[PDB]
Amino acid sequence: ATCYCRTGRCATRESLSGVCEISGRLARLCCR
Amino acid sequence: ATCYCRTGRCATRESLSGVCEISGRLARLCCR
Amino acid sequence: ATCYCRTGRCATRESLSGVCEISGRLARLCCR
Ligand SMILES: [Ca+2]
Ligand SMILES: [Cl-]
Ligand SMILES: [Cl-]
Ligand SMILES: [Cl-]
Ligand SMILES: [Cl-]
Ligand SMILES: [Cl-]
Ligand SMILES: [Cl-]
Repeated sequence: ATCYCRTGRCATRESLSGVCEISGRLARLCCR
Repeated sequence: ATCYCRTGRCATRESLSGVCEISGRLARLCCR
Repeated sequence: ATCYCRTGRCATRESLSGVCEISGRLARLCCR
């Protein structure tokens, strides 16, 4: 899948799909 | 629900209910 | 169980068994 670790809500074609971290802080994993 | 992100054990009327972070370190989510 | 919070893959006799943190960054929990 194509995924991004996001500061913001998942993009329209994406779904919240797990957990990642940005600088050690929990963040949305967004996948399409 | 009423929840707090705790350094300590959940208070008496609270239950461990998920995961949060305090300054980027995993911590207890306590809810009542 | 005997567990370690690892930067690397779990050792041969170990299995990935949960999540821990090293300096506030998610890491493998490896247990045997
Ligand atoms: Ca963290
Ligand atoms: Cl983002
Ligand atoms: Cl988690
Ligand atoms: Cl507790
Ligand atoms: Cl290690
Ligand atoms: Cl492994
Ligand atoms: Cl791996």
